[PDB]
Amino acid sequence: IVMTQTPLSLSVTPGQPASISCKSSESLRQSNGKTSLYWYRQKPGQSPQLLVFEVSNRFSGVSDRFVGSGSGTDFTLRISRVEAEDVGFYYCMQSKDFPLTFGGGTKVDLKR
Amino acid sequence: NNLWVTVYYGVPVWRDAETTLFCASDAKAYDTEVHNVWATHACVPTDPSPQEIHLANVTEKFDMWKNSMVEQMHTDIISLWDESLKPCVKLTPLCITLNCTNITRNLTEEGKEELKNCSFNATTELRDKIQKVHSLFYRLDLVELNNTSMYRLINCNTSAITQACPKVSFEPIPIHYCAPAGFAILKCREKEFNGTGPCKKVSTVQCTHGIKPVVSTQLLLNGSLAEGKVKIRCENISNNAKTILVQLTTPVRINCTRPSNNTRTSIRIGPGQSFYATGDIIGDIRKAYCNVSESEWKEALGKVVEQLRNHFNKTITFASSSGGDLEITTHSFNCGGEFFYCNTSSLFNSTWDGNVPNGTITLPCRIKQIINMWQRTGQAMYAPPIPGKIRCDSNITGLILIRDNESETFRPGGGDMRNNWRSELYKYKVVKIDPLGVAPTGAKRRVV
Amino acid sequence: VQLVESGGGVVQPGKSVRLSCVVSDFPFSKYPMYWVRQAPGKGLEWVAAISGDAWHVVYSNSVQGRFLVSRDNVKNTLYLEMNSLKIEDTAVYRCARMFQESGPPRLDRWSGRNYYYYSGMDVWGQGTTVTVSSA
Amino acid sequence: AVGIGAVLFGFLGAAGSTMGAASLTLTVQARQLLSGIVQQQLRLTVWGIKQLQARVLAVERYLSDQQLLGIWGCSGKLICTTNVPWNSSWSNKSQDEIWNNMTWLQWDKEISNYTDTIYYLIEKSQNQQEVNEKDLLAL
Amino acid sequence: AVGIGAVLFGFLGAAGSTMGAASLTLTVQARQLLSGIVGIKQLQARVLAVERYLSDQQLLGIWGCSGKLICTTNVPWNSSWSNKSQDEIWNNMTWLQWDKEISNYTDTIYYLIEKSQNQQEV
Amino acid sequence: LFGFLGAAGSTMGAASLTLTVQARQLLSGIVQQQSNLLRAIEAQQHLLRLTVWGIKQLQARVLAVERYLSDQQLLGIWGCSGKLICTTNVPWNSSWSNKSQDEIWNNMTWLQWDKEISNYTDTIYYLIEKSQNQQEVNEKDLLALD
Ligand SMILES: *[C@@H]1O[C@H](CO[C@@H]2O[C@@H](C)[C@@H](O)[C@@H](O)[C@@H]2O)[C@@H](O[C@@H]2O[C@H](CO)[C@@H](O[C@@H]3O[C@H](CO[C@H]4O[C@H](CO[C@@H]5O[C@H](CO)[C@@H](O[C@@H]6O[C@H](CO)[C@H](O)[C@H](O)[C@H]6O)[C@H](O)[C@H]5NC(C)=O)[C@@H](O)[C@H](O)[C@@H]4O[C@@H]4O[C@H](CO)[C@@H](O[C@@H]5O[C@H](CO)[C@H](O)[C@H](O)[C@H]5O)[C@H](O)[C@H]4NC(C)=O)[C@@H](O)[C@H](O[C@H]4O[C@H](CO)[C@@H](O)[C@H](O)[C@@H]4O)[C@@H]3O)[C@H](O)[C@H]2NC(C)=O)[C@H](O)[C@H]1NC(C)=O
Ligand SMILES: *[C@@H]1O[C@H](CO[C@@H]2O[C@@H](C)[C@@H](O)[C@@H](O)[C@@H]2O)[C@@H](O[C@@H]2O[C@H](CO)[C@@H](O[C@@H]3O[C@H](CO[C@H]4O[C@H](CO)[C@@H](O)[C@H](O)[C@@H]4O[C@@H]4O[C@H](CO)[C@@H](O)[C@H](O)[C@H]4NC(C)=O)[C@@H](O)[C@H](O[C@H]4O[C@H](CO)[C@@H](O[C@@H]5O[C@H](CO)[C@@H](O)[C@H](O)[C@H]5NC(C)=O)[C@H](O)[C@@H]4O[C@@H]4O[C@H](CO)[C@@H](O)[C@H](O)[C@H]4NC(C)=O)[C@@H]3O)[C@H](O)[C@H]2NC(C)=O)[C@H](O)[C@H]1NC(C)=O
Ligand SMILES: *[C@@H]1O[C@H](CO)[C@@H](O[C@@H]2O[C@H](CO)[C@@H](O[C@@H]3O[C@H](CO[C@H]4O[C@H](CO)[C@@H](O)[C@H](O[C@H]5O[C@H](CO)[C@@H](O)[C@H](O)[C@@H]5O)[C@@H]4O)[C@@H](O)[C@H](O[C@H]4O[C@H](CO)[C@@H](O)[C@H](O)[C@@H]4O[C@H]4O[C@H](CO)[C@@H](O)[C@H](O)[C@@H]4O)[C@@H]3O)[C@H](O)[C@H]2NC(C)=O)[C@H](O)[C@H]1NC(C)=O
Ligand SMILES: *[C@@H]1O[C@H](CO)[C@@H](O[C@@H]2O[C@H](CO)[C@@H](O)[C@H](O)[C@H]2NC(C)=O)[C@H](O)[C@H]1NC(C)=O
Ligand SMILES: *[C@@H]1O[C@H](CO)[C@@H](O[C@@H]2O[C@H](CO)[C@@H](O)[C@H](O)[C@H]2NC(C)=O)[C@H](O)[C@H]1NC(C)=O
Ligand SMILES: *[C@@H]1O[C@H](CO)[C@@H](O[C@@H]2O[C@H](CO)[C@@H](O)[C@H](O)[C@H]2NC(C)=O)[C@H](O)[C@H]1NC(C)=O
Ligand SMILES: *[C@@H]1O[C@H](CO)[C@@H](O[C@@H]2O[C@H](CO)[C@@H](O)[C@H](O)[C@H]2NC(C)=O)[C@H](O)[C@H]1NC(C)=O
Ligand SMILES: *[C@@H]1O[C@H](CO)[C@@H](O[C@@H]2O[C@H](CO)[C@@H](O)[C@H](O)[C@H]2NC(C)=O)[C@H](O)[C@H]1NC(C)=O
Ligand SMILES: *[C@@H]1O[C@H](CO)[C@@H](O[C@@H]2O[C@H](CO)[C@@H](O)[C@H](O)[C@H]2NC(C)=O)[C@H](O)[C@H]1NC(C)=O
Ligand SMILES: *[C@@H]1O[C@H](CO)[C@@H](O[C@@H]2O[C@H](CO)[C@@H](O)[C@H](O)[C@H]2NC(C)=O)[C@H](O)[C@H]1NC(C)=O
Ligand SMILES: *[C@@H]1O[C@H](CO)[C@@H](O[C@@H]2O[C@H](CO)[C@@H](O)[C@H](O)[C@H]2NC(C)=O)[C@H](O)[C@H]1NC(C)=O
Ligand SMILES: *[C@@H]1O[C@H](CO)[C@@H](O[C@@H]2O[C@H](CO)[C@@H](O)[C@H](O)[C@H]2NC(C)=O)[C@H](O)[C@H]1NC(C)=O
Ligand SMILES: *[C@@H]1O[C@H](CO)[C@@H](O)[C@H](O)[C@H]1NC(C)=O
Ligand SMILES: *[C@@H]1O[C@H](CO)[C@@H](O)[C@H](O)[C@H]1NC(C)=O
Ligand SMILES: *[C@@H]1O[C@H](CO)[C@@H](O)[C@H](O)[C@H]1NC(C)=O
Ligand SMILES: *[C@@H]1O[C@H](CO)[C@@H](O)[C@H](O)[C@H]1NC(C)=O
Ligand SMILES: *[C@@H]1O[C@H](CO)[C@@H](O)[C@H](O)[C@H]1NC(C)=O
Repeated sequence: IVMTQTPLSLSVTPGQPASISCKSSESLRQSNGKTSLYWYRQKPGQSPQLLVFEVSNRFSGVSDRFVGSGSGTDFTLRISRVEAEDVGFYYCMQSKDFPLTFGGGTKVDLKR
Repeated sequence: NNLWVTVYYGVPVWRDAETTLFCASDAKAYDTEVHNVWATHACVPTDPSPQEIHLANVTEKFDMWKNSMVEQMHTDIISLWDESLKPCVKLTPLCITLNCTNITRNLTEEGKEELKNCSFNATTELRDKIQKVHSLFYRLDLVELNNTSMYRLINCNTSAITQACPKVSFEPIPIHYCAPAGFAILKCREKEFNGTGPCKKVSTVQCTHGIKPVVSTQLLLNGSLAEGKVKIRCENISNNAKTILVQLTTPVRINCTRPSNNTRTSIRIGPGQSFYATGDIIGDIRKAYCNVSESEWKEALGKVVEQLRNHFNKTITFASSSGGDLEITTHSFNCGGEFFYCNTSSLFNSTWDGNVPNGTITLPCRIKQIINMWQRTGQAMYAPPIPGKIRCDSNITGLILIRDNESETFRPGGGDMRNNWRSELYKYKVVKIDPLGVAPTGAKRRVV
Repeated sequence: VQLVESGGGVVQPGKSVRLSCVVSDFPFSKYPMYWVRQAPGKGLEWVAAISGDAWHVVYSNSVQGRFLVSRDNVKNTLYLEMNSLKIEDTAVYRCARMFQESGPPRLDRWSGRNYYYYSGMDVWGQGTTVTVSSA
Repeated sequence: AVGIGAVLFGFLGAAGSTMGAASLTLTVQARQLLSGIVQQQLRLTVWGIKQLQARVLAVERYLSDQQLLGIWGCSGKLICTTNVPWNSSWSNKSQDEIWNNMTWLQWDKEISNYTDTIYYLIEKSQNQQEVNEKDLLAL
Repeated sequence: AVGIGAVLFGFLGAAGSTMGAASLTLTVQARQLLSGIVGIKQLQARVLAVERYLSDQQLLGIWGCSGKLICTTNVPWNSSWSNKSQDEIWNNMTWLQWDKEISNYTDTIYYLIEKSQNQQEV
Repeated sequence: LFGFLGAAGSTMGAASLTLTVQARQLLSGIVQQQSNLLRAIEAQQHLLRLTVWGIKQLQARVLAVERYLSDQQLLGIWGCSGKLICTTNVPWNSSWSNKSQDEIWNNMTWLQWDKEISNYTDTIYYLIEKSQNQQEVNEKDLLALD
């Protein structure tokens, strides 16, 4: 299973919401009926961090600005009111079948 | 010395009976978003995906021409077809006269002789008033009577037209087939399996793979491929076969389209019942066409000839079929609700003997709206128009050859749709487990 | 929770290392563990995965036949062996934990097989590195 | 993301093994005779009746063989012994020739003309035994 | 062309013979209670055929009589039910005539066979 | 505790002393007990149309038959045919539950045992059917030995 993302980098304004989408080749609906999409966050020089561990539901300890959506192969991640703790690397991971591939990866930046 | 009858329960034997199968669902992330023809939401789910146990040291005779899974699947695809059209709107107020003249108008300069607006007196929702209503109609879907002549539809002489409900999708979502308890499906994994005869590699499965109910003539679309080289399957080697099933190894990617930005209007003919016509085409009217890549069609058609030599020593002439009706003469398929009819006379032109890659083959495709499905008469169906442009991109995964000097000729096939389902259901059959066995051992029932 | 790593350093091509990943206050016989790999200036990869049963292990395609994953449910440790080290393995190796515990193997009655279940991530490790060099 | 663990015996896995080691797996086929994939975790569809017909058929065939076990002396059992002596006109094969050498589905195609004659004799010696077990309890 | 070989016990057959000779052909008539010689009312015919069979098998399971043709219970035969001798029952009487003799007393006897199984206390 | 499901709530030492209450409602009082299903058939004969409540009585009969036979088959493959408490030769593996007898039989209900052992019963049932099949093979050729 391959993964591609749009875009490769964002250039946004603090207080303005944005969004990052992932695209899968094969549909990721398991036989449980629940999908296998994972939204991560790596600060530079830091360990990664889960944000959304399905299509929808949010990790215990993440603020409600991060909402997830989608079904089938089309998926998005809509940040609400981008702030100073929302810059770095955003990843997509599937866990439908081995090997557990990661996405390409975005680089969210502001305009200094 | 003394042997005695002892009966066993749980014995691995099977007869070769036949029964009622049922379907299963294949990973549909819709889960009742839209509805389609095939009612795939009514199938059962499964928490493990269906599996496959390799059975050691068993051989088994298969026969793809007497398999009854094909005749059972053919009655089900027709049954699911007629279930959907029954609540849709009856369309008897179009059996009237159709007075019209071709269309009005860098230049458009195409489609002038295959399409025309036709105005007619429809019914309103009051059964006391008439409304003067125009609609674009294809030239195939009109008949002369005896500039602005008078026309009427094709099957208004013979049928009763019902249009298709536009929420219902024609997309062939895959369907599995599963066996009830006490039954089993045995598949043949052997690569050199020629349709009939025995099989030294059999395995048993819960359900089949995903079979897409794709309806097509003269060519097989979105099917399965071959493991080794091209397999060629006829009924019986007795010079009365007349149908050849070719299964390719690598596909030949048909891409096929109609360029037009046509519209769709809604016209009320009664209490809530609405007729969906073709309003106007925005922009340049063009023909419909399929492209075939001339490079690997020449490669794939040559490998078919190489394996026809192993059955037949005569020379090979691929000549296009000549018939009366337009269905078994062209290549009919479906793009999301539009029924194409493509002239494949150039794909089956050449002759071959016992002994180019720049261009792309372009096929002229007609298109029509009133459809006599499943070789039946009296139950025509009006496919409504689709707004905008449509585009298909499918795979030729096989083809059907009908057989008609010392130089044999293979016309392109078509017609019967059971030959579509022998392409997929050939490699497995249904058996019936019988658990009671009996054998002589030396143990007798110790009485009282 | 706390996930601690060690065992990383600098070797030659054609050597053997032994990474380690000690956990803090788990049941740890319920949670199957992972190993991801991040080259410098690249994205993440996936390397290996052992179960909490310690019975079924899987590897990536590029690293097949070279690595060896084990665990000790008494000592609460991960034991990643490596063998015949190439040059392109200069990266950072993080152990990881699924966000929920997989249960036991689920026996399928029709085919007589046991099935394990795998899913995503909670806690990557600290992040230790192995850099292969000549001198 | 799944993975194959340890394997055990599976359905029909002893078909064509032999006759003496395929009788050590009798429960594996006897478990898959009543409940199939039909039972999972809006009315009168074509696929709805065809699923309901598969559930009525699966009870009728199960009760057929389960009736026939109880008419014999063999209810709730997997291997039982009778008092009917084997007749060599049914089959003349040796004891080490059908065990350890033959498989089922080869023995099935051999005595399938004689099973209706064999089944009658098992039922007849069960009437004769149960009358005698009655008439032994009059003392 | 079809001939006819040897003749064995047919379906009813011993319906007119005595109750000592009709109790050796019990297996012949038990085979025909379920099988038969057989689209929504196509199913309701089958489900009644199954549930007429399972109703008589559960009733034999309430008693001690599961999985056997002749069974024995420890209810005493009350001599007011029928007072006939043993030789004029088992040698001079059919089952169709005995069925009319104790047709009044059927629900009384079934109520006692069921009670003496709850009084096992084992 | 007498009454249908009345022992739900008591510990499983005392809830297993009255198992007759459950194995009579689930063997007798299911198909044999009711004769009023064929009193609603003639009322369905009076009306000439198949109603909605006639379809639901098919699906409540075929669920009632299958629920009865898929618990008698499973007691038939094992040696426990016509009885309520039976013993087997399968040794209890402590990786199924390491819990002592006094905690199980005297401080835990049956409904708290369902929510502990349910992942393991498909493995446990394989070992009861296998040991029953090994037993009847052994007592056949022992029988044929003398
Ligand atoms: C009770 O119970 C319990 C439990 O149970 C369970 O659970 C349940 C629930 C159910 O399910 C059941 O069924 C189960 O079982 C029990 O227990 C058990 O038991 C058993 C027996 O009986 C057991 O088994 C065992 O197994 C084992 C394993 O095997 C595997 O592996 C191997 C290897 O090994 C490894 O090695 C390594 C090296 O190389 C190591 O490492 C090391 O380590 C150390 C520490 O220790 C350190 O660290 C160092 O450093 C290092 O180096 C490790 O450790 C090891 N491991 C182990 C575990 O051991 C191999 O060889 C084999 O082969 C196997 O393998 C596998 O295989 C498979 C197949 O192929 C695979 O799969 C696959 O994969 C792929 C990928 O890769 C894909 O995915 C596919 O799909 C799939 O299929 C896998 O993967 C693999 N894995 C691996 C890891 O590799 C073995 O060994 C053993 O054996 C034994 O036996 C035999 C015969 O008899 C002999 O011969 C030998 O010798 C021995 O003895 C066994 O079999 C188990 O384990 C257990 N478990 C536990 C938990 O314990 C009990 O038993 C009961 N009880 C009673 C009484 O019974
Ligand atoms: C039998 O098999 C079952 C599975 O079988 C399969 O599935 C079934 C359906 C069937 O299909 C079978 O055929 C299959 O084979 C086993 O079921 C497992 O049960 C466990 C719990 O019993 C469960 O683990 C938990 O998962 C959650 C997340 O997953 C839940 O939520 C999502 C989203 O809603 C949902 O999609 C999931 O399905 C799941 O929902 C739960 O599902 C189960 C069963 O379906 C239901 O019963 C639940 O009601 C339902 N819950 C909800 C809310 O819907 C994890 O997040 C969670 O882990 C965190 O919490 C635990 C709390 O104990 C923490 O553990 C403690 O950690 C301490 C560390 O200091 C330590 O000191 C303590 O000792 C330790 N406690 C114990 C008891 O050891 C744990 O560490 C996590 O805490 C988080 O840690 C992070 C790291 O720092 C922090 O960042 C977080 O903030 C922190 N969060 C919190 C809240 O603290 C827990 O693991 C499994 O999901 C479930 N399996 C599967 C596959 O789903 C069952 O166990 C088997 N055995 C038996 C006997 O039944
Ligand atoms: C052999 O196999 C091949 C491959 O499997 C088959 O080829 C496929 O055929 C199907 C037809 O069944 C094609 O699906 C249709 O594609 C239409 C084109 O979509 C693109 O354009 C539109 C508009 O520009 C975009 O919205 C689309 O974007 C969406 O899809 C992409 C991926 O494709 C996603 O990434 C996006 O996120 C979007 O989700 C595409 O760019 C498409 O319009 C059409 O969907 C409409 O039609 C169906 C029924 O007709 C409706 O159920 C559906 O909801 C849509 O309906 C809306 O639009 C129409 C018209 O606008 C209105 O009439 C409705 O009222 C409603 O508003 C459908 O998805 C598929 O594209 C094609 N595969 C490829 C790769 O091209 C072959 O057919 C098969 N061979 C045979 C013989 O069957
Ligand atoms: C097809 O015929 C219809 C007639 O109903 C044309 O529609 C209108 O016709 C009137 C009179 O002929 C014109 O004055 C209008 O300009 C037409 N167009 C409208 C109302 O949009 C229609 O133009 C014809 N041609 C097509 C559909 O190509
Ligand atoms: C729709 O109905 C009207 C009458 O209600 C038809 O109009 C007549 O047409 C004929 C021939 O076209 C003329 O000779 C009459 O003079 C017309 N009468 C009126 C009152 O206009 C009209 O032709 C019908 N349309 C169609 C397509 O048949
Ligand atoms: C149409 O043909 C293409 C090949 O040209 C198919 O794509 C391959 O599909 C198989 C699975 O059947 C994969 O294993 C290959 O990796 C695919 N290759 C490429 C290049 O995509 C495609 O799946 C076919 N379409 C359909 C609907 O079967
Ligand atoms: C097997 O061969 C026989 C020839 O004896 C085929 O019978 C003829 O088949 C052709 C076309 O298949 C028909 O046009 C003829 O009418 C058939 N002859 C008769 C007398 O009916 C037969 O079709 C072949 N088997 C299969 C399955 O096609
Ligand atoms: C079918 O083949 C035709 C012939 O090449 C394609 O038409 C060409 O499309 C390109 C755009 O990529 C234009 O630049 C060319 O001018 C077109 N050819 C001509 C002669 O005008 C067409 O795109 C193909 N269609 C599909 C669906 O592949
Ligand atoms: C039919 O359409 C497909 C659409 O993908 C064409 O495939 C593309 O062709 C162009 C031109 O060579 C390439 O640049 C693309 O990379 C191709 N895409 C894929 C996915 O292969 C195909 O060539 C067309 N065939 C014909 C005969 O026109
Ligand atoms: C498919 O197209 C070809 C090429 O146009 C047609 O074949 C010839 O068409 C011309 C056009 O008038 C005729 O004069 C020739 O007699 C045709 N040749 C043959 C051998 O038939 C062919 O008719 C078209 N097929 C269909 C079904 O329309
Ligand atoms: C029908 O009734 C006759 C009455 O004569 C039965 O024949 C006698 O049955 C008794 C029963 O033991 C025998 O002792 C006699 O020897 C029989 N008489 C003759 C002449 O054979 C006859 O058996 C009854 N029918 C059936 C089918 O049993
Ligand atoms: C045996 O049957 C006789 C039938 O005459 C029973 O006696 C009568 O039973 C009814 C119903 O219980 C009572 O109303 C009568 O009063 C009884 N008669 C007398 C004289 O008391 C008798 O109970 C049955 N049982 C036994 C053991 O004799
Ligand atoms: C209906 O009329 C057309 C017009 O000629 C004719 O070709 C067709 O055969 C007719 N259909 C019949 C009579 O069934
Ligand atoms: C298959 O046959 C071989 C020898 O012919 C035998 O050794 C093997 O056990 C057989 N396989 C099975 C599953 O019985
Ligand atoms: C049957 O087996 C016996 C061996 O005792 C042999 O004598 C006889 O010829 C065999 N009959 C046939 C028909 O093979
Ligand atoms: C219910 O709980 C009370 C309090 O522990 C106890 O005395 C009583 O015996 C319990 N009854 C049952 C039926 O378990
Ligand atoms: C399970 O019970 C045993 C004693 O029976 C004990 O030694 C062990 O620690 C228990 N398991 C756990 C995880 O506590």
